[PDB]
Amino acid sequence: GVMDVNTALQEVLKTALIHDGLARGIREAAKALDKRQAHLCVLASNCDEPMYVKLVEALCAEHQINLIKVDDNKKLGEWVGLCKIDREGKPRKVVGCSCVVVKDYGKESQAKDVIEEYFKC
Amino acid sequence: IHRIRITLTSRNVKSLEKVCADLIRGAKEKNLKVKGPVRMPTKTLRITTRKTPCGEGSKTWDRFQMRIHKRLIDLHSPSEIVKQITSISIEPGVEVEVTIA
Amino acid sequence: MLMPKKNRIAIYELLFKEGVMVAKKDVHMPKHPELADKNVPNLHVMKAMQSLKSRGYVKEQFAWRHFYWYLTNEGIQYLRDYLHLPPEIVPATLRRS
Amino acid sequence: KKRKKKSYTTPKKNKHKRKKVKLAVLKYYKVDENGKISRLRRECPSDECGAGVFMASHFDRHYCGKCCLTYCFN
Amino acid sequence: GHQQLYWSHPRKFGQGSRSCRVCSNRHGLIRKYGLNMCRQCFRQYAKDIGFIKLD
Repeated sequence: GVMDVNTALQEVLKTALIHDGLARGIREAAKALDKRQAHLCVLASNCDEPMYVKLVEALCAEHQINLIKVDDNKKLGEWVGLCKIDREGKPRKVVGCSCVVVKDYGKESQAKDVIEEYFKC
Repeated sequence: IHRIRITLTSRNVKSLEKVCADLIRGAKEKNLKVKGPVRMPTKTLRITTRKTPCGEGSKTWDRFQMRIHKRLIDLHSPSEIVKQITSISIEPGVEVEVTIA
Repeated sequence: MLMPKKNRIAIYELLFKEGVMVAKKDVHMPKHPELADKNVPNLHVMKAMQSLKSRGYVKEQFAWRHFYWYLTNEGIQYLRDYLHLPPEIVPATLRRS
Repeated sequence: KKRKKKSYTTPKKNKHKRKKVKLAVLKYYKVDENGKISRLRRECPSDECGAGVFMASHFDRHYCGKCCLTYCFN
Repeated sequence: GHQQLYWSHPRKFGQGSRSCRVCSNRHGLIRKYGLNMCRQCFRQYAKDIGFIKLD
């Protein structure tokens, strides 16, 4: 149990998955950024297309909100546990947004504190 | 105030008779200006039911009776005595209501 | 099954906070009897009920225009997993044995 | 009754078909001589809708659902 | 608008929806006394309440 943002981003994305979120692509992403709902975001890196990343950055700079950058972002979406539909299919999640406050209103977790530390410094 | 009424109602005769026995026993315990039971008329309702859903056979209207029987007692008595007399784990099946008008 | 999921999670949360729940089946109602002053479409919740009873997690029962749930250890455990409820909640129906 | 042979008129309808780009280009508009995104569309004071709803300029009629003001270009 | 798209039609004389509740049918309902039970179950639970026949 290493207390760092890199390992707890799996839990933060599990929360963004189960508790609303699912702001894949452009859809469902502007709600958190134009309303200042998300004061800490996670952005896909190593992208061949500057279009989506630059539009996300423009939306963030509309209020100048910082973002979390990690590598191997597809393994995160593999580990979120997105099987669902009882046990039908094995889909994957491309991106998600952490909405309303740094962490949701559900279970209090260590991930909220580690991402507070990451946003602070 | 000395205006308290009790209404008991049931479809059985012997139940009302044992309730009146309870009341006369209470009156035997102490003599009070409690009037006699008021025997309401045996109030009958008729219900009539056809049985053959589709018309096939006789018009045998099941004739059922609902005959409710009512007894009243108006009492001018201390509350404790009649409360002890009445609240004695009354018989099931007879419905008693206390009214203050 | 076409009810927006917020009502689904709300119904599941109130279900586990209360235990079992009742169901009246009719399309002509304007607003739910117990869930009044909310304007919830009944057809969607009915489809959700028949789906969860067809999915094989609460014993399906058709009882004469008025439906109830069938709570068991497996059903409670599955509801806990499906709603991701915290590992501290116990239903109020089992109070004081 | 017998089966109507429901192929002479409307055998069955299919789901709505639309052409959409994987990353939206029509909802956001560029070209306003700014290094960042510029919102040329005037914001509506009605906040009862969603945050992701983009206000559009239509030539005829209104499709909002709750307020539907009246205006034109002239 | 929305009032014609869906639910533009009430029924204020509804007996089918407000039928005998305890079983799943509309017929066999009389609105006195709050019966909400068919005649077959009316008889099946008659003597239980206290019903007797003398006519």
